[PDB]
Amino acid sequence: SERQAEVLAEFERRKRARQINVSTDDSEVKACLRALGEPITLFGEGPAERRERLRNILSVV
Amino acid sequence: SYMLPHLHNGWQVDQAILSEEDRVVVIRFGHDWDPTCMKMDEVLYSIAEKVKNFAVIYLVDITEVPDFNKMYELYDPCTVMFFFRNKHIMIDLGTGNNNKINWAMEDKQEMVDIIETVYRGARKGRGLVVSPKDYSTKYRY
Amino acid sequence: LGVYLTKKEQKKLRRQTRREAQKELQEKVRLGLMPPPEPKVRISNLMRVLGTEAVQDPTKVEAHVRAQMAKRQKAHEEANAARKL
Amino acid sequence: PTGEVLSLVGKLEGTRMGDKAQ
Amino acid sequence: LIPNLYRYIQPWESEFIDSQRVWAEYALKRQEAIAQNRRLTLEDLEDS
Amino acid sequence: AEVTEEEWLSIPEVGDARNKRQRNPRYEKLTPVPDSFFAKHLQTGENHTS
Amino acid sequence: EESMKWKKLTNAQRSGLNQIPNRRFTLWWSPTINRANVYVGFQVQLDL
RNA sequence: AAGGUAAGUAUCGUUCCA
RNA sequence: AGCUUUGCGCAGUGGCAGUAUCGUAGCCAAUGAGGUCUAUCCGAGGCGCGAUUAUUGCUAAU
Repeated sequence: SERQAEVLAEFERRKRARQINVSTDDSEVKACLRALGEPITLFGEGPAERRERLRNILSVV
Repeated sequence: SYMLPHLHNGWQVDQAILSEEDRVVVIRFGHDWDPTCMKMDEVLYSIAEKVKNFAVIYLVDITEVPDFNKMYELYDPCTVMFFFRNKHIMIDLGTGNNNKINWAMEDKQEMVDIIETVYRGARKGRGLVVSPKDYSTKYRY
Repeated sequence: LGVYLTKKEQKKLRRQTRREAQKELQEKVRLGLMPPPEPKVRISNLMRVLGTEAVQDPTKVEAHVRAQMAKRQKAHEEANAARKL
Repeated sequence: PTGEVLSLVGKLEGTRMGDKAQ
Repeated sequence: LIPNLYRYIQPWESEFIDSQRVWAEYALKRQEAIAQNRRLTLEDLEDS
Repeated sequence: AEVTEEEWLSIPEVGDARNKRQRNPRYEKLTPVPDSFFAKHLQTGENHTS
Repeated sequence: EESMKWKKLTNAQRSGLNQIPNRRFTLWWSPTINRANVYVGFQVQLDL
């Protein structure tokens, strides 16, 4: 009967992250990633999903 | 003919019947050098891509696989057998034989017609489906 | 200084904003933070939507649909009032 | 007796086109 | 015996001679109507 | 026999010329004839009296 | 079937749908077509 | 001689065969 | 102080069309897209591909 649900946290982090500025420049993308420490890309991770991953990562910090 | 995948021994064709659940297995038993078998092994070429969603076509040379000649009556030059979820789907043609299409046809629409009819009747769970066209004649006149 | 993006991307950005809002609303409703949207009904839809239930107590049903209309109009009017300079 | 259609060649000895159609 | 279509279509010869005769009748039945000052009707032309 | 080993690797993959709206048409709806024909057919079959 | 006539149908269904008028015709003349004088040969009864 | 097999689910009997 | 013009937003009311809407880290494009009338003129998007119940969701029965 307990809540045991953090899915509302998932929706709120999604809606905050959707309103988070991300540079449209891959260079900036990778500069910010190196600033935080994330890799330039994953195996078969193109530019659009690179920017999306950057957005998902700065959703926390 | 040569473009479609080929099966070499008895185990492979049984696996190909068993390795599928959501389509129909259309096996062309015969000899790919036969004038009859080569007449319809190009019809099966021209529609292999079209029926990819609900049909897979394998070719079998009965000389290479002499394991189903006696049980399925492989003595006409060309034979077509439809299988669904490891179950031979009988089909009622205009001809007396209702287990195979033992003649090579010419029109690429009618074979897709028959394959789709077989799939439709096999999703329901039938064992004998009824073809749209009647093959008690050749409509020649 | 800034630049003035053209009408094509004006329409594109407006469509992005509206689709974004619609999808966020639908996801929230699927979560259930708000009730599923009750069908907006008018006088012309009165017997199309609620007619079977409107035969028994017609005046109650028309009062309810007019209350919904008044609530929509009040939301609009006080939205303008809040946006008033 | 059979349903096959018999050619009326040689069956026109006593008939005309306009007869029985006035 | 099933009736054949052969006996239910008038020959062209009869049709042409009857067309001549019937149009003569219609011409005689219309020029008179000019003098008598009335439009024709189904009653007169039913026989034709 | 005198075709270079690389030239067989340089064979171009031919493609279709027609566009999407002619290779893969959206299903063509088959609607009935407008009912004005049913009325006109019988209207043409009525005669005057004079 | 007249409703099905306009619906989005694969040609397989349409081929087997245009012959619906051929079944009511066979039924309407079944006492004559399904006869012993015609179609000479053995007979089989329906299972049920 | 044909073009005329509805496809199935059951217990029971038999027989070859492993 | 009002009046009033135009663009862009937010909503509201109403009408109309579902053989059409939408995407373009595909390409080209006012350094000209595209041209049937009228061409010493015209002059903005076009193409290719993908999604599709010819935009997309819920609720509702069976």
